[PDB]
Amino acid sequence: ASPCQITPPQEIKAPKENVWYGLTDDETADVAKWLFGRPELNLTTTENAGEWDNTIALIELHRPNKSEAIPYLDGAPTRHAHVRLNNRATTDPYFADILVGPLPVSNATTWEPLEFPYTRKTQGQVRNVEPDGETVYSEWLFKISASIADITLDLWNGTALGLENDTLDIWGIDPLWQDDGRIIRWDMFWNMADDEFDSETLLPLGLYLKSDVTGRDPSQWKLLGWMYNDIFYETTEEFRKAYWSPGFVKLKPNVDGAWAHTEQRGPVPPQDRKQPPVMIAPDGARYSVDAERKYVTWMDFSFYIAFNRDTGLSLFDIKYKGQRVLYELGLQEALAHYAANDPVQSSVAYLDSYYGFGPYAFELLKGYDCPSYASYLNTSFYKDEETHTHVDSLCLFEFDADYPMARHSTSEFVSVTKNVYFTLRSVSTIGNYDYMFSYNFHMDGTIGVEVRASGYIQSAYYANNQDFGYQIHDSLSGSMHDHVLNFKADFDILGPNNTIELVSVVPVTKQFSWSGNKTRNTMQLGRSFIHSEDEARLNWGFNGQTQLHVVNQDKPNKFGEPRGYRILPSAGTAHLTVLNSSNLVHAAHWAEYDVQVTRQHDFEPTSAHPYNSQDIHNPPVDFSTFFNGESLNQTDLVVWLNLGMHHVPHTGDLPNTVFTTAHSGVAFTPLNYLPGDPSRETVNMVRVDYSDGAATAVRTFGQSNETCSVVLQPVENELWSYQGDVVVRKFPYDPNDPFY
Amino acid sequence: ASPCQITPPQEIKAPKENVWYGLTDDETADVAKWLFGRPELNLTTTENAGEWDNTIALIELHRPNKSEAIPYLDGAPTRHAHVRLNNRATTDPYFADILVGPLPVSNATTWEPLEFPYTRKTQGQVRNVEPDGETVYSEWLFKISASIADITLDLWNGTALGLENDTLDIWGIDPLWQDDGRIIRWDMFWNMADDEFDSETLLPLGLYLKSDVTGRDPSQWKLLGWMYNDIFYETTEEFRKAYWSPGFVKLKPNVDGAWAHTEQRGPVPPQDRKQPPVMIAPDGARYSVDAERKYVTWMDFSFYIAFNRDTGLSLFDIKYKGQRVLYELGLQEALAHYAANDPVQSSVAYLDSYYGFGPYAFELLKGYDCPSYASYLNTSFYKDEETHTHVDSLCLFEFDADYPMARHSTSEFVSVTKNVYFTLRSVSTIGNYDYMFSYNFHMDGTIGVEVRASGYIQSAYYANNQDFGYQIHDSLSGSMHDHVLNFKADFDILGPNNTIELVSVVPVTKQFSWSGNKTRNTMQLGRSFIHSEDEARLNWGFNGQTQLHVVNQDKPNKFGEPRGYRILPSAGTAHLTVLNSSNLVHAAHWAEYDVQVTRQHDFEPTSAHPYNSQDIHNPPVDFSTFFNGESLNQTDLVVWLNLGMHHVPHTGDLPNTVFTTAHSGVAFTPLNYLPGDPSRETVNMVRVDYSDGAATAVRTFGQSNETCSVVLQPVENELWSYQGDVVVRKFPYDPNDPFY
Ligand SMILES: *[C@@H]1O[C@H](CO)[C@@H](O[C@@H]2O[C@H](CO)[C@@H](O[C@@H]3O[C@H](CO)[C@@H](O)[C@H](O[C@H]4O[C@H](CO)[C@@H](O)[C@H](O)[C@@H]4O)[C@@H]3O)[C@H](O)[C@H]2NC(C)=O)[C@H](O)[C@H]1NC(C)=O
Ligand SMILES: *[C@@H]1O[C@H](CO)[C@@H](O[C@@H]2O[C@H](CO)[C@@H](O[C@@H]3O[C@H](CO)[C@@H](O)[C@H](O[C@H]4O[C@H](CO)[C@@H](O)[C@H](O)[C@@H]4O)[C@@H]3O)[C@H](O)[C@H]2NC(C)=O)[C@H](O)[C@H]1NC(C)=O
Ligand SMILES: *[C@@H]1O[C@H](CO)[C@@H](O[C@@H]2O[C@H](CO)[C@@H](O)[C@H](O)[C@H]2NC(C)=O)[C@H](O)[C@H]1NC(C)=O
Ligand SMILES: *[C@@H]1O[C@H](CO)[C@@H](O[C@@H]2O[C@H](CO)[C@@H](O)[C@H](O)[C@H]2NC(C)=O)[C@H](O)[C@H]1NC(C)=O
Ligand SMILES: *[C@@H]1O[C@H](CO)[C@@H](O)[C@H](O)[C@H]1NC(C)=O
Ligand SMILES: *[C@@H]1O[C@H](CO)[C@@H](O)[C@H](O)[C@H]1NC(C)=O
Ligand SMILES: *[C@@H]1O[C@H](CO)[C@@H](O)[C@H](O)[C@H]1NC(C)=O
Ligand SMILES: *[C@@H]1O[C@H](CO)[C@@H](O)[C@H](O)[C@H]1NC(C)=O
Ligand SMILES: *[C@@H]1O[C@H](CO)[C@@H](O)[C@H](O)[C@H]1NC(C)=O
Ligand SMILES: *[C@@H]1O[C@H](CO)[C@@H](O)[C@H](O)[C@H]1NC(C)=O
Ligand SMILES: [Ca+2]
Ligand SMILES: [Ca+2]
Ligand SMILES: [Ca+2]
Ligand SMILES: [Ca+2]
Ligand SMILES: [Cu+2]
Ligand SMILES: [Cu+2]
Repeated sequence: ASPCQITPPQEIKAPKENVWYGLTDDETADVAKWLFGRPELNLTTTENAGEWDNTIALIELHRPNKSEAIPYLDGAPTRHAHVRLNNRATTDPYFADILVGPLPVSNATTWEPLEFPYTRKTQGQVRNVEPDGETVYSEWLFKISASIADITLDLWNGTALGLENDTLDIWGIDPLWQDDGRIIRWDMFWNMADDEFDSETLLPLGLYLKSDVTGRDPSQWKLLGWMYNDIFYETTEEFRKAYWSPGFVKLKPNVDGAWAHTEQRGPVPPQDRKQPPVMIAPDGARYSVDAERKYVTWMDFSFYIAFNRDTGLSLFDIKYKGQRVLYELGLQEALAHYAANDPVQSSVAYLDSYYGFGPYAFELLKGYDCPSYASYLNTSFYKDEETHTHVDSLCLFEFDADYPMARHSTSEFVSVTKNVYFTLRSVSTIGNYDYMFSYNFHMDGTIGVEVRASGYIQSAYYANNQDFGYQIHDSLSGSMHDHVLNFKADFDILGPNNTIELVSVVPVTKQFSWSGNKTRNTMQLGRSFIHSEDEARLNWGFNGQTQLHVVNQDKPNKFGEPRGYRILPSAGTAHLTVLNSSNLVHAAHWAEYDVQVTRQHDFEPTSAHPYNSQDIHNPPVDFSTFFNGESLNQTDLVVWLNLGMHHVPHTGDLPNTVFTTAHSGVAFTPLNYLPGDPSRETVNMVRVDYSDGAATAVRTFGQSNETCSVVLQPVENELWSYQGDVVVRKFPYDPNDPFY
Repeated sequence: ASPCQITPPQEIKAPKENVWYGLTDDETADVAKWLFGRPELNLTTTENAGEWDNTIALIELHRPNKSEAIPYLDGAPTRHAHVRLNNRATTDPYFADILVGPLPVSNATTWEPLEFPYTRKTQGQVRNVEPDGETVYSEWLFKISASIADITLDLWNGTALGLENDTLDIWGIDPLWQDDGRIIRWDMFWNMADDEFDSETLLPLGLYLKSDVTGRDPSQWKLLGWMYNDIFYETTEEFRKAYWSPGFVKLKPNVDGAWAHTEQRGPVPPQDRKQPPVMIAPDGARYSVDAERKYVTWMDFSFYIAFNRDTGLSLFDIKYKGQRVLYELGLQEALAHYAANDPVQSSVAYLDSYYGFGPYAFELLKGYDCPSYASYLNTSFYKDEETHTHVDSLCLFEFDADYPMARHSTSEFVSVTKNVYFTLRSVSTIGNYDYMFSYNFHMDGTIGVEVRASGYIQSAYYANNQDFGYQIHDSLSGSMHDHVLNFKADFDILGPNNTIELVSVVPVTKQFSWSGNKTRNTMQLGRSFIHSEDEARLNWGFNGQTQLHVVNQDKPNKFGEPRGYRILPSAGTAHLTVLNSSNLVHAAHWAEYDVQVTRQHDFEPTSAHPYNSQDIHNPPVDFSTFFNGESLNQTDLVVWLNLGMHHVPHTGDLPNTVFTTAHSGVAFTPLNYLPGDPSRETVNMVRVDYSDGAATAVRTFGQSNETCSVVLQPVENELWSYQGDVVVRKFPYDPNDPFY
């Protein structure tokens, strides 16, 4: 009864360097040092910086153009850094995208504006619409709040003044209102959560404050009004007189309590203290990894891992049976578009790459976020002249699905194939949201992209919000919002020259050669190719009647059928409900359809830019401008896919939303691509022949007949070795003294 | 290092008798004996019977009316048998639904026609449209085939004559054509599969034969024509002259080979011979079962299992936290509606309860169809005066999902809850189809109903079928078909008096009290109740914008919000594409919408009847007739749900369709039903607090801290104990001599 051998993944070396992953620590250090030695940039370190300096917002690898990468992979691009500067030594503060290279840093190294990969052509510059993060509080919000401190005490026994005794918090909208040169704020009071709980987004208080914060001089900012209980007041005097008048309606606060906390609560059900089932890996990891080149192979699949600050995880050069199917697959942006009868919730339209997925891709809880036997990679990100490493933030694992891949029974025999699949997973927790992203690979050739949501909802005050959600607590509205997450799928099916084919199942009344002048009500296939970008923005059909295929017309199979891959919403999807959003303007045009196809260009690498929110009337990347009538008939196309959900939170979203139901996914599956089903090549299948009450034969096809043992420790033990974020200072470069 | 204790499920006793499950062996024996002792019925045993006798098609428990069951459960119905007779001692053969009772069988026992639970009111009688199964071959098809034996030899080196040397097979349509009193057949030649392979449905040959088979006298049947390569011939002479003419196009057969077989084939991928991950249950089964009353409890859930010949598995009295949410949940019928440029495939519209799900609910392969630690129940069915028991054909198991239930991270702590859920599963294999049905229960209160499909597709000959599928092999078309499977969901939310509410997310341009004469492009909730059956047949909205809730308006929560359950297509769904199908006529009106709500009646227990196919112009149950303008405002309603798929098989459906992508599901989740998320009551969650590079606290909430060991045997060992179908003769009743 020998122990099972839980062997780690195989150590292999990727055939090519990983030209996408990111900067090495040294490179990032060299570039930082170089940038500070450029007096024209006149940069200050974060530690020394305040609100009126020039600082380094980001230093990362500039990803090479596909036209550079493909000849390196198929037949080594010079590395360059992408740098972002926050220039606040000015009354017109701005963000600046630049290129620093060539690397390694040398006398030959230069910098220049970067405007190639953006649709806005402004030398990589966009305004910084929130340059006074501190001053907006100390010289404005807190002063205004002190104007009504007596009122906030009477309403909720609280104050927000900027002191230790503060029991209230003030914040509002994203993006800020950007009508006609002006920059306008709508803010709300919130109750604070108890110490060591993250429940503030469940504690709105319902008093709103409109501010014109145009310019960086607080003596020129104006108080445009207040709102409470659906009544508007132009001035503070008018609100104060109304408040203390007899008959004034005072509404209750939301106060923190067990209801808003994630701890165990309520009756423990029968037998739940016993161990639930646990997935184990008797032979360990049945895949191969290059840890240095962040490269993975599993069965017939291989791919490279990439990771940035904006969108976190990304996959490159995804191949199947030695042949590329996707040059690039990755998150592009996440939208959280709200609506409400109040101005704060009405105005929220989060574009998460502003905050970044990479910085909040924290370490996973082993055994919970992924199975215990999963292999775990690191990810890092640059901020504040520091490299932050999130230890064990990616996970990789095989998983035996609760249902088999295939089967067939008869009166004489039964056969079944197991469904063993591979998953690459990341989880980013941006403030209150927990997005869990998963990339699946299956033995039938199916690639899956999924997202699930959990964490805290961004709540809304109950008062008069009947048309925009449910009341789910004493003074709480669940509110409403659309999640829309855009993914870039650069399919290069049997080469770059591809076409989108729509294969539709549609009703027809039809006559036939055997019908005899009679007709029959039946159905038919309707086939058409998307010819141009003019007709390339579409939605999933009524009754799922239209299938969408990415094919290569120049590589048909032996039956004249173009080889390709079907894209289907396996777990359901949804695009933005709001038409011509007032919040977004031009900032998220990708959110308007489920499936969008454009011709590939190296000057259109991403569907978004992190600071689209800074200038919604003229964003760096305006996705709309990608559509200029280019041909999509056997050219290099990119399929842009939205995963998404319509979320009207109910009482079951308290304390947190659950991953079971907050779910959205698409799947890429072979379509007339192979001679047959490739899952049949697995040994992990069986055929039992049977008669007269017993099995006569059991064919197991060369799979393991191993008998072995495992000792199961409680996974919670490993939780004690949770460390979190490992910081290394990069200027001055001090890699031997990490800290937290 | 003590071994893990894999304890079986707890033995409990259900609070009430299981009034739905089925007849006991003795009852079934007593009823058979009784029926044969009724000379008015003049019945012959199957062993003695041919085509011109009266036989017993079915003996089963007549399920009691809900009006009888509810007072027994909430405050014991007399048992009656439902019997079906195949009366073929007549030139107008017919099926007869009757009631035999009361039970136990005594002098008081009687029989009578049963027409209460059918919409057709014809004393439970419907014609038998296929009474001459044997004669249709020996006196017709084989004689006609011998007429062209020389041609079938030249075309495919084969013959169908009714001999041992037969290499071809002949069969065709379901239902048979039923225009204007006549009964018409369209049949096709098929190639036979090799010995011990089930691949015939992949081997069409493309020669078609139209026959008028009206009446039971073969000398009055007529040969209406032939079809081949899209050319029609009215007579055999005309076809024979055309065939042997110079220039006649002869098209190739589909012949069996590895391509059509399910055995392992192709390159075994890297590391696949190693053991894949395996789910184990360290503490065994964390649920409770009454084996005698077929009753299950898991955590906060409980339900009764029922099982019949027509639709197989069914659930009754599904309760949550001691309160009923569904009186009944179960498969009602499965449609397989095809289309093609040929008459056989054009005419196929299978209604599977004719064949029955219960007879083909074969024993599962342990470790493959379900996890190895699953508990396995039996199911049985009556046929041919015999009780057939399918050993270990139901399975029950917990499963730790590959993703957690909920999580939330901060810079100071992380918390996660596991997603451990319960599954009840059955698999029916009707001829070539393998339907795997699964009922899921989750710790958030979510109930899931799923189907996946695998097995062999019913193929189509390639010739001239371009508009109705792909060519996927040398002479093979994948064809096309809609799967539509109807489920009855009798929600009784906090009592029988319920209402359907549609909560929709829709765009609006809106003015506000804080807007200042400006409007904003936003979105809003749109709420409406379904008032009547006139407006109760609907489809899932555009962009998933409309949520469907089953609520009780008379039991609102403390915030005025009606308590209920959301129904959502979690895994995607689809209804029948074909409008006013010529194949179906009135036989499957439930297939026409995704979601259909009717008022509950005991005289409408099922949406279908097995022999709807026998009289498509006047079926026993015509679902359309359920809709007669009855109020659905706070009355007892039934939600009828379709799971389904549009399936245009491609090359990856060879040899079999795969469960990964052939998938469809709905989910019932609490909606403003509880004060909060009930998943938080589980101990199987964790919270890690962390700082300065280490975890300061790990709260595990009273879950298992067990360290134990398991020996893992290869599951294939248990496969040798596969026995299959255990038959016991019920007339003469001989329970001590079972056989196969
Ligand atoms: C190289 O970088 C340095 C900074 O790293 C930069 O010096 C900074 O210049 C900014 C102005 O661009 C200074 O900010 C001002 O400081 C003064 C005095 O302390 C304040 O009074 C100013 O605020 C008032 O006036 C503003 C309008 O002019 C209003 O908008 C504002 O609300 C106030 O009323 C303003 O904050 C900053 O202090 C210096 N820092 C240092 C260390 O000198 C320098 O100019 C750059 N070099 C070049 C060549 O550009
Ligand atoms: C009680 O049940 C028994 C059967 O269990 C029943 O006797 C059966 O009657 C049927 C007729 O209803 C008989 O079937 C016929 O048999 C004759 C002679 O063998 C055949 O020639 C007949 O077939 C020809 O004629 C038919 C039209 O009349 C044509 O449709 C057909 O194509 C043929 O040309 C026909 O098959 C059957 O043989 C008997 N069986 C026995 C054992 O007697 C009996 O009538 C029932 N009792 C009562 C009171 O109803
Ligand atoms: C769209 O792309 C396809 C490329 O396959 C073009 O069709 C091919 O055209 C060549 C001649 O240039 C033929 O020899 C091939 O047989 C064609 N293949 C198929 C499958 O049709 C097509 O012409 C292009 N459309 C336009 C408008 O240029
Ligand atoms: C539809 O059903 C609801 C049952 O709740 C009816 O509304 C209730 O009517 C009673 C009076 O009969 C009131 O006292 C309740 O307050 C009502 N409740 C709600 C939530 O409105 C309603 O009248 C019925 N509709 C019709 C047309 O009869
Ligand atoms: C905080 O202290 C200030 C100054 O004394 C006071 O005005 C305010 O009421 C205090 N806040 C609270 C919540 O008591
Ligand atoms: C992740 O980073 C930590 C801290 O730098 C390091 O100790 C560890 O080796 C890294 N993980 C791997 C797999 O190399
Ligand atoms: C969107 O709305 C704005 C103002 O509401 C209007 O000026 C503009 O024309 C609209 N855009 C479109 C594309 O309809
Ligand atoms: C079967 O035997 C018959 C009678 O001899 C003959 O006509 C026919 O050709 C045989 N079938 C085949 C497939 O050879
Ligand atoms: C299933 O039926 C078989 C054959 O009658 C019997 O031996 C076995 O005990 C049954 N299973 C259970 C769990 O009782
Ligand atoms: C369905 O079609 C038949 C014949 O094609 C026709 O007689 C009938 O009116 C149609 N029914 C409906 C509801 O349109
Ligand atoms: Ca373009
Ligand atoms: Ca491409
Ligand atoms: Ca009715
Ligand atoms: Ca009901
Ligand atoms: Cu949400
Ligand atoms: Cu199918």
